[PDB]
Amino acid sequence: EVQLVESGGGLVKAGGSLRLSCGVSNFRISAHTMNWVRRVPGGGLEWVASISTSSTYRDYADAVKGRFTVSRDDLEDFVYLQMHKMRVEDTAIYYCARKGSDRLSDNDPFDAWGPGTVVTVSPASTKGPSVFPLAPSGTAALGCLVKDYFPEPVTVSWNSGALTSGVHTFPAVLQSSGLYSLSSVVTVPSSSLGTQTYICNVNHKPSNTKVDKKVEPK
Amino acid sequence: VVMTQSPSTLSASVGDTITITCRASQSIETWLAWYQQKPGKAPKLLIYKASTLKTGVPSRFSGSGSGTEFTLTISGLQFDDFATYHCQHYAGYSATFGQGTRVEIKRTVAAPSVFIFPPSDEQLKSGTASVVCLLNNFYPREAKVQWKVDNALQSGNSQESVTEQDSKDSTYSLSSTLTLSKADYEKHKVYACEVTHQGLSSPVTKSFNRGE
Ligand SMILES: OC[C@H]1O[C@H](O[C@H]2[C@@H](O)[C@H](O)[C@@H](CO)O[C@@H]2O)[C@@H](O)[C@@H](O)[C@@H]1O
Repeated sequence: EVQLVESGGGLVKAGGSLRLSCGVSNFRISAHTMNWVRRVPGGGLEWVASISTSSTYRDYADAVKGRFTVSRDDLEDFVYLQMHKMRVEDTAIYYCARKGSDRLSDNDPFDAWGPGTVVTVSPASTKGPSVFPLAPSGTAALGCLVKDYFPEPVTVSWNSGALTSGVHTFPAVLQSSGLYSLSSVVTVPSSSLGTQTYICNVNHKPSNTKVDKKVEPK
Repeated sequence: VVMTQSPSTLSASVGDTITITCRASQSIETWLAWYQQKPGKAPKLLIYKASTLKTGVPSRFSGSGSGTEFTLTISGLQFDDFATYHCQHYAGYSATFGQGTRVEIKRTVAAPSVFIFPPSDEQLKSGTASVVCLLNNFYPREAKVQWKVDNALQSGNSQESVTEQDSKDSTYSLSSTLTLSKADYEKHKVYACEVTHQGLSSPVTKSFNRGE
């Protein structure tokens, strides 16, 4: 089957540069107009740029005009998106998509897409999280607050994986400071609060930080 | 051209007939496509030229309309159809998309279980206090969390995060975090989270007094 692979995603400082690439499997790009699309955190789609066959026409969205450059290499079957003067608002999943149909016409839909690459534009630097307990007051709850870290992601386990039932790790929230924050919670019986031990295990691979935090009533 | 999709969220059960509308700001003839997308996955083309079904797509998917009004109908929704659907106006060298419609699994109304968490003494030394409110295993997704500090309503100092619909029980969980400076936190005594949801006949307020 036809496959498209985006690469080159990652972290960029606000005002920096990054080049995305899109490669393929089981087809040649030469007869296809190729496009870049991005999924904004909402999560709708936004057309970014298009490059026609032979690089004759290059069209860009108003939000990216003059800052983004689309290019293609038909011999090797690669499409590029060179991004300059990157803004925090360029943070998104970027997809490469082929314009096509069973029989090629002057105006076809996007018949094949890649799975996307995450692009995160931020003035922040690698920062390990602070790990605070969420202490309990029939059924009770306890947790861990994982705050002021960068970049995403962070892993959270309870009692080294022994406690999985009733576990909820929330999606991270972007704070005004440009650092992420997340909570992980577990529902447990009120009677077990003084008897059972509850330990949250936090892992942040980018800063090589592993934290074990015991959660007890205050 | 501006594409507007309605509704933004659609609740449904297996076997239901559902409809998604796309309205264009100006006439686009039949230059419209519909895509399906699952979280963290590539979009998939379903229908193009407003009503042509892509080869391989199940016949329960149908597209209709022209000019400024378009509809995507799923006749007999199947388990694999719970996803986000996007409409697109496509031209020779550009395209525009609607905002997307998420189709979610319908289940019986379930009230949230509510818990409040005070900030830790350890956090106060950092100069900030985070008060957390947890709303556990509820349905539908709509819920209102109101923060009260000394019986006064808070605004703009809280952020919410919601889990994806649970694969086992089709419920949602939500965390609401109220962030205050150490000075503002220590200035007040009673901290409360007041929750309202369809599953409740009375509002649920969880509270604590700083310093117990
Ligand atoms: O973007 C327009 C068009 O570009 C590509 O097709 C080109 C060419 O390869 C085709 O043979 C002719 C046939 O009409 O059209 C273009 O010149 C494809 O990307 C096509 O899907 C797209 O609509």
